[PDB]
Amino acid sequence: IINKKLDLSNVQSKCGSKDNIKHVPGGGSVQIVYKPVDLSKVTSKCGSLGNIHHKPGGGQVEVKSEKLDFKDRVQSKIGSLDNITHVPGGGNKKIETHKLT
Amino acid sequence: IINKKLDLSNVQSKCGSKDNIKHVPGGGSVQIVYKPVDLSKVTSKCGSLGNIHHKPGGGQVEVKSEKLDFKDRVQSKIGSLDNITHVPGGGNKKIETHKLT
Amino acid sequence: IINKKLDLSNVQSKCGSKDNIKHVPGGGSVQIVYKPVDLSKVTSKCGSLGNIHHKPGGGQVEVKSEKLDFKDRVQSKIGSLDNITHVPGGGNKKIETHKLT
Repeated sequence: IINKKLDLSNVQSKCGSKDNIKHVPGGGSVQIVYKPVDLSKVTSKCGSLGNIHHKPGGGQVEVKSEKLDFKDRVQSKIGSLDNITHVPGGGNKKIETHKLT
Repeated sequence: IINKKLDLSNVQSKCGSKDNIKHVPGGGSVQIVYKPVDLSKVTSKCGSLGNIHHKPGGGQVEVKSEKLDFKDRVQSKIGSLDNITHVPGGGNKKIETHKLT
Repeated sequence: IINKKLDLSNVQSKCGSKDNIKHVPGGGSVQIVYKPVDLSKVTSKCGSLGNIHHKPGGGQVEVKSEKLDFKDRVQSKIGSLDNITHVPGGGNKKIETHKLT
């Protein structure tokens, strides 16, 4: 057996994944999650009197509120968010999340 | 056996995936999730008196509210969001999420 | 057995993942999570009288509130957020999260 490799690679694996994003306002509220997953390989070669301009755009997020009025009560009442029971275990009994009786 | 490789590759795998995104406002609210998955390979070669301009556009997100009025109560009442029971386990018994009795 | 490699690679693995992001305001509130996952390989070669400009854009997040008024009570009442029971264990009994009786 002869095993030979040149690994000159670029890898992103399982990146930026399985995020759980919740925004639950009463009112007048902004949530921004800015999560690009970017893999860039750039090999600019410039001889003689050439020019290379490499200026790809980035992400822009703009939120503008010019006027916002709430003239009466802003109220949130949350008993729960996001109840989860995972239980990959073998032989478990009476496993409970958010039990009301 | 002879195994020979040149791995000069670019890979994104399982990136930016399985996000759980919830926006549950009473009112007057913005959620922005900016999540592009971008793989770019660029090999600009510029000889003599050439010019290369490489300026691909980025993402733009703009939200503008010029006027917004709520003249009476803004109210949210949430008993739950997003109840999940996964249970990949073997022989489990009486497994409960969000049980009301 | 002969095993030979050149590992000249760039790797991001499981980066920026499984974040649990919650914004639960009464009102008038901003949450920004800025989490790009970026892998950049750049090999600019510039001979003679060439120019290389390498200026790819970054992320911009702007939130502007010009006027915002709440003229009455802003109230949040939270019994819970995000109850979770994991229990990958063997043979556990009477395992409870957020139990009300």
